Amino acid sequence: YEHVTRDLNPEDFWEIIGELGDFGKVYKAQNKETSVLAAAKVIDTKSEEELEDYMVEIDILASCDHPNIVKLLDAFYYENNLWILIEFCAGGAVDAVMLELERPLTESQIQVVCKQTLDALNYLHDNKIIHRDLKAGNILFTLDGDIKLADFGVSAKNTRTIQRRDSFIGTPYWMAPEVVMCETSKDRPYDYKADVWSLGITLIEMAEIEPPHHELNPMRVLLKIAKSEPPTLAQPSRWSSNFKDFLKKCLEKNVDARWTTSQLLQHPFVTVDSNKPIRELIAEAK
Amino acid sequence: YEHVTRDLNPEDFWEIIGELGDFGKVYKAQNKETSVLAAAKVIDTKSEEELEDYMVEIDILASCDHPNIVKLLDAFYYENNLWILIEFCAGGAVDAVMLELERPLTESQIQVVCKQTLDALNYLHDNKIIHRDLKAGNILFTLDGDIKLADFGVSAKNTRTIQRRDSFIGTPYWMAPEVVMCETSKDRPYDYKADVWSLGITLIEMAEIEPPHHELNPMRVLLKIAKSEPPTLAQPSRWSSNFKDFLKKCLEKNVDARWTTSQLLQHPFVTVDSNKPIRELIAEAK
Ligand SMILES: N#CCC1C=CC(=Nc2nc(Nc3cc(C4CC4)[nH]n3)c3ccccc3n2)C=C1
Ligand SMILES: N#CCC1C=CC(=Nc2nc(Nc3cc(C4CC4)[nH]n3)c3ccccc3n2)C=C1
Repeated sequence: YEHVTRDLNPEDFWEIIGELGDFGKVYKAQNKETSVLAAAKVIDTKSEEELEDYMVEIDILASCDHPNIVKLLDAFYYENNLWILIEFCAGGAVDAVMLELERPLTESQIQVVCKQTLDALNYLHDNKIIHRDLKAGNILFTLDGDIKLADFGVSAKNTRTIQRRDSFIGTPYWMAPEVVMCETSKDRPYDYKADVWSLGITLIEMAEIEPPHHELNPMRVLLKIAKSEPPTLAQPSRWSSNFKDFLKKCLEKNVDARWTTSQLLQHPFVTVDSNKPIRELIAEAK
Repeated sequence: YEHVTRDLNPEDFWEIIGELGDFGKVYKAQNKETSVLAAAKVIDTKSEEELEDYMVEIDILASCDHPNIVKLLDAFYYENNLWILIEFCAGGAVDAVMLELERPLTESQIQVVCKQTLDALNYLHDNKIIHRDLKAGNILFTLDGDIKLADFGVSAKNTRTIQRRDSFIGTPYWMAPEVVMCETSKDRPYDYKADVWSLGITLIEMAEIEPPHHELNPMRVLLKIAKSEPPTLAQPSRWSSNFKDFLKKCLEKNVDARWTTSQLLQHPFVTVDSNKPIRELIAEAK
């Protein structure tokens, strides 16, 4: 494939140091030549037709070039495994930090994570990518107090389908005006706004350690989302009006009324320019 | 591929009788064993990566089972050509008939074609397929006075992307309510309604031989669609109120207000059950 190496043993290039987490396990790896650190996802594939299922993820990582999105370092197919090697963020996932410290982020910490996460998302949406699995477990801290967005395992990339859709020959007398005007679902915000709702839930998850409805039987959670008004902060006196106002723009069930990442970047809750609160957080867990 | 034969010469199975039309030419073919007739599209492919571009078309033909959609009879890859063999409709395309007779269809003929075309489209939409190139040139007459819809060269099939989208693991606390409720763009009517607008233009094309804006420089046509109110019949006294009312439900620039195929099937303009007018038309061109 475009970005996947064949016929080579990944362990002739990358040395497994340990496990980071657990369709496989994720390892801490170290380049045998350069000492550069990596997370190595090792995905067990039965056949080669399965590689097609993991290729959109790999293409997204390979195609993205943003400070707050993790980079692809290498990928290998070898002895029925797909190895994906991804840049290493030494601070760990936001949710893992909250559980180790046994406390949520403070509001000033949430603003930094929110602001940088929004930058990542805005870039994705601009490039016709929907993340589709945003949560605190997929926001990773660097040693320098910045964040990177990760895990594009179920992301959608609409660039090739937009390319195929904008393609025609001969005079299109029968073309619908919404297709003429580039107002199909691929170019419209509608489907990208699913990420904006998830940002909102991630903000509450960072404010309260666990996401809304964490106490319910898992079988009830989808029903609860459908039935209920959007969630709010449990202890709203703890939080600024700008935090709560930001949330209301994300956690809006009317998708048309819900804000885009572009609109959200102008909100005073993300008008910050220092990661000092995150540097203080990662130093405390060290 | 799933539906494409390799290593076999298509002309050891199918005999070319002549040309029907002109990325290639379309031939009239005859099965050497069974005498069954076929249209043979022979598409020149440079490499094998090009087959991927023609596979959605082939899969649609192979997967559809409807009286008013043309069936796949065979496909072959041989000596750098993709052969697609499609069931034969002995009456030709609706637009070719109008040009040979030098006249449009009558309203009773349009109702039959409309009613059967709508049945085909409704089936497609139910099965998550957008045709994307509906026009009189892709509606074919059978010897019995029925129609079949053809040419899925630029169709979209959203079944595998809906399958991939409905797929998740673990508890989805971060899932947007529109994703919970199955109100993403794949399940919503919005993008399928592009076909409904094109049905409307095809109806006018059948009423007047050529589609709206046929007299303009081709470079102006997309602009004209964007700028103008929806087209109407040029000589509206010639046509019933049910024809004109049907058109208004199709040719509606507000996509939400525009009717679905399902709604259109209940309209009195398509409440017919005899193809006698088309039998009279094809007999006249013979
Ligand atoms: N799948 C997926 C995302 C993910 C996120 C975090 C994770 N565990 C984990 N991940 C990391 N760091 C990490 C993970 C990645 C890459 C997203 C796999 N890049 N950096 C650390 C770093 C330091 C201590 C502990 C860590 N644990 C394992 C997998
Ligand atoms: N591409 C594409 C659609 C198309 C539609 C019509 C066409 N020409 C054509 N097509 C047909 N018939 C036909 C074409 C097909 C099949 C859609 C290619 N099935 N039957 C006839 C039949 C009798 C006299 C003349 C005909 N001419 C050639 C191609």
